[PDB]
Amino acid sequence: RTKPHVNVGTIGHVDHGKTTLTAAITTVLAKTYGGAARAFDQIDNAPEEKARGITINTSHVEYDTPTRHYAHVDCPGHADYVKNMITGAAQMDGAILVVAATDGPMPQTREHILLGRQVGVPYIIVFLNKCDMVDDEELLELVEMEVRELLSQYDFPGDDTPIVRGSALKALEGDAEWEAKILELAGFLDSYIPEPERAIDKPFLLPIEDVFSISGRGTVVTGRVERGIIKVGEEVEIVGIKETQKSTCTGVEMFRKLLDEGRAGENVGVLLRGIKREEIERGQVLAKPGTIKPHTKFESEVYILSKDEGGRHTPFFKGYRPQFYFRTTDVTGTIELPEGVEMVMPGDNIKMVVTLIHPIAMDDGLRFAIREGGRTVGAGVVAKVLG
Ligand SMILES: Nc1nc2c(ncn2[C@@H]2O[C@H](COP(=O)(O)OP(=O)(O)O)[C@@H](O)[C@H]2O)c(=O)[nH]1
Ligand SMILES: [Mg+2]
Repeated sequence: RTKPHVNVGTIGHVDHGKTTLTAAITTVLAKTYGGAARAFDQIDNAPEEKARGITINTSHVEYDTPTRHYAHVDCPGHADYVKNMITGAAQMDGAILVVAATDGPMPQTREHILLGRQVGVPYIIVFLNKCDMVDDEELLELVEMEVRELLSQYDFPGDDTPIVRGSALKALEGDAEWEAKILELAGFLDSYIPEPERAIDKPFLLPIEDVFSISGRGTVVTGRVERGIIKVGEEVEIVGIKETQKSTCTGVEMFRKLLDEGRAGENVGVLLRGIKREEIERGQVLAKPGTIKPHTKFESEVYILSKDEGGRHTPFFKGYRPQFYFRTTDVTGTIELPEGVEMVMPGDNIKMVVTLIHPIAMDDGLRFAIREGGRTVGAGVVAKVLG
């Protein structure tokens, strides 16, 4: 502990070598700075996992650089990556997009990019692979344009992005000329990836779960400080639902123990000055003053479960009106489907425009669930906010 910890993963097109790279990384690193070398298969045969209520196939691996310690995840199929990205089951302070030099960019390449940004993947590094299969100076540089430029197409610094050329293969077999790229690749994670923003540091915030009124000199709302800190005296905004209202944090108690400040991650009951129980309700949230606005219309990438996992058994259509759980509650919304799209089948993902009846404190990257009679039928992340 203190050894900086970073969470990464290999994204990219199928067979482009995400997994093959993953391997090479631990190995190359084990041999060099000591550690544990992992076998392709132990990685290709991915166990499942259950997050937010779904089933993904994910392999978790570890390896260390000097200064840092990395947490790494590599998926089997695009979907796993899809689900994982949208849910966030596995976090990614950066991503190792994997591109083969024999195919150039591919649909999925795009997709994963598309998602990463949409989902708050802050940083992404690139390993041009299978370079062993290509000896064409000129060809390579074309790819970098194809890329640095596709990259910029989705709001990432294409012209400022690292691109490690290599052969995840040769390096896995033991061809030293090639290992250094894993090394070159590694170094980048260390220098290029800024240690993340911590939760406690991030802006203060708290989803209101319950609301009471004791004594009779101020009210008490409960819920988990999702982020930032809250110091008694720092005012707050109660955003969501009805017009926003202001107040001041008068008391912090966690199990009858009187305290002076709430930290991201703790469950607390905050005492507010001059606000009534009828002026506050679940769904709303305690947030540093001005750190978030409420909306009703938003663009989001969404996934509908299957029958096997427990989701709807049929498709749904426009004018569909399910519910959307946000941290603490459900809100009915109207669905708009991309041009072309006419019905969503269970097991599909679609960028879909939802329209809620009430306002909800929100910002891009938020994840929600979709439900029916309180049953979960899908999940999403607010890609972009509109209204
Ligand atoms: N020639 C060559 N083949 C490679 C290299 N890296 C991976 N491959 C091959 O590419 C295929 C797919 O690689 P893989 O890592 O499984 O891609 P994935 O489907 O994204 O996981 C495998 O059969 C590997 O042997 C490389 O550096 N050179
Ligand atoms: Mg694979």
